[PDB]
Amino acid sequence: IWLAQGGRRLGDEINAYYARR
Amino acid sequence: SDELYRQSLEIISRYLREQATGAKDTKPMGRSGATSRKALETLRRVGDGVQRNHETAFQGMLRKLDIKNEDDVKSLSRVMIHVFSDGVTNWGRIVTLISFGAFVAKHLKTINQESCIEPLAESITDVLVRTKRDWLVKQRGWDGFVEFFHVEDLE
Ligand SMILES: C1C2CC3CC1CC(C2)C3
Repeated sequence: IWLAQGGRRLGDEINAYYARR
Repeated sequence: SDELYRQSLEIISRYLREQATGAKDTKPMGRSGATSRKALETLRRVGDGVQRNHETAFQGMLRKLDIKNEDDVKSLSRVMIHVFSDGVTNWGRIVTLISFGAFVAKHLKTINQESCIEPLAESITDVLVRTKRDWLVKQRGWDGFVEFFHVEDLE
């Protein structure tokens, strides 16, 4: 669960990318 | 009868299955075929890019999780719940969660643990539908998913 924030951040990067498509 | 759950399980299980085996399921999607079909196609498009772009982060995470059997899959669900524990939900986190599930599913197949892929898909679907049902409803479910990732060609 200490890896939790890693996937949250990667997920937000993906979301922020498409957020301008 | 929970259509949102049925639909989510159908989409997620088929992506993990076709990723693991390398072969699409040529049966048509169940009732509500339009949305589910476009959702799966979108998942292939976005999900494949996520695995390719972030194969490093995925490989490292899988190496440390040390996933070997169905017990390790249930423990995996514990980690997945933390995907929203900071109060934030968006389609980017949800597609990344599913993409890692496909990445794990491939791993489960090469170690002759294909029987765990179905439990894996059910866990992911559980996390999404049972703890974020209200958010999914507000987005119009998988229709919102399709529209968000639709790329606009505005010439
Ligand atoms: C675990 C992993 C890292 C982050 C957060 C969580 C879901 C997914 C895979 C993205």
